[PDB]
Amino acid sequence: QVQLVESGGGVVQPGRSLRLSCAASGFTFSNHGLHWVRQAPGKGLEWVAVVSKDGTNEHYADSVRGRFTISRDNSKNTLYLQMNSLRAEDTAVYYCAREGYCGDDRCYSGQPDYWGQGTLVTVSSASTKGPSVFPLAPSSKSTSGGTAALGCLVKDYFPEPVTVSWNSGALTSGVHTFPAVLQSSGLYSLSSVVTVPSSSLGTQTYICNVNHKPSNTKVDKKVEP
Amino acid sequence: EIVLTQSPATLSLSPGERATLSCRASQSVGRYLAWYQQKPGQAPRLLIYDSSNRATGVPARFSGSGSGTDFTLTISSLEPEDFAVYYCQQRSHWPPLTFGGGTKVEIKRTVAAPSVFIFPPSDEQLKSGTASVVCLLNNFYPREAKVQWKVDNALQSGNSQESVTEQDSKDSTYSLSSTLTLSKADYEKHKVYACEVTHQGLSSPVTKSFNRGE
Amino acid sequence: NETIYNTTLKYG
Repeated sequence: QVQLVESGGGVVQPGRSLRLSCAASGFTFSNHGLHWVRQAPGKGLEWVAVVSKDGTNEHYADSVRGRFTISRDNSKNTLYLQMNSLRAEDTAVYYCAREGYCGDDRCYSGQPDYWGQGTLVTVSSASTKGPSVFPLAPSSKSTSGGTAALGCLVKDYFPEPVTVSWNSGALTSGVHTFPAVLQSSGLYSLSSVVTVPSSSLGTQTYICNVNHKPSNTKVDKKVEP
Repeated sequence: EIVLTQSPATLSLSPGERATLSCRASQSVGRYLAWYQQKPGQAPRLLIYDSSNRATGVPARFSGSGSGTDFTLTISSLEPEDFAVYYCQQRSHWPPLTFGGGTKVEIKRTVAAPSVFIFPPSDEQLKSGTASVVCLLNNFYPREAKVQWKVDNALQSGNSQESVTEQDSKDSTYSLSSTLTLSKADYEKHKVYACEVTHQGLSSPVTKSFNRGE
Repeated sequence: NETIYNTTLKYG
């Protein structure tokens, strides 16, 4: 089977550099041009660069020319993207993709046909910071016809991701853990909520388990009416 | 560059119905136009190339058509695994290789009004100098909803952010969180904090509110 | 076996 495995994404500060690799198997590597294509959070696909099957020719999206360099090593079935002078707008999942065979001559097809799993590049000036965890307490204003809502606000952390479970993972029914939002501070914040019977606020315990590995933050917050 | 315009942004349909997706080009690409499918967390998968040729393992219900500046992808009868985002891509005139902005094919269900809940800031957060007020819109359909924050009846702008879940895998609804963020000093200058929700499933907009410090 | 796609860009 055709296999493409990208690596090298990570958190990087503006102006600094990162190198992506994509290892390939299951086809004749030197018969195919190779592409990088990226996808910013919540946005569509944007082509980045291509390199010819023999590695002697390449092309670039205008917005990365002079900053990114694409290359390949046919002896190692590996594709590279050297990313220099990084900017916040470069934040995206980067996919490596082979294109279809076009023939024996110096040709491109321009038809991506197999894609890897993507590697995430996050460009930010922010420093590592653990979240504060605040209760979203159930009350008169979070009760509707026998249903109460409660949750945890996980505020001001960097970088992604955080994990949130409820009652050590035993409670998933009714749980919504929202996508994090990036604040103007450069820090992330998210909410995790659960709806439960209002009759259960005194008979059941609800604890959100928040984990942020980059800061070694592990918080278990009991949420009280 | 050749710019590709996809429409509609969202197609809301039920399993078994036909989906027709449009891709238009800013100038002729001949027949050099491809379509991809992408599910959340996953890489794109090639479906169609050269306007109408099916790629490996693509079932017959997917069909591509068009030439010049006018193209369509048709799914004759939607299966559950077909609800995803679809992108077109041209290879006639490049670099750059260009992609359309994508069309989401989502599951249609009956209209469902949101349950609305409001959460004042915690005492612990207020001690730290910040106030986050959270408004929760739970289990609604369709996705379109308007959240307006009012502070002593003054409509707020620029000081809230919202987040929406992916369509629930078993009831096909969405949930939405809106957070109003103020300094503790600014938060204590006002009394009534209100979240006003407008949604097709409500006969009239719903307000949830509280008196600060109550 | 590999599909043969038309050439859309050349180099030299």
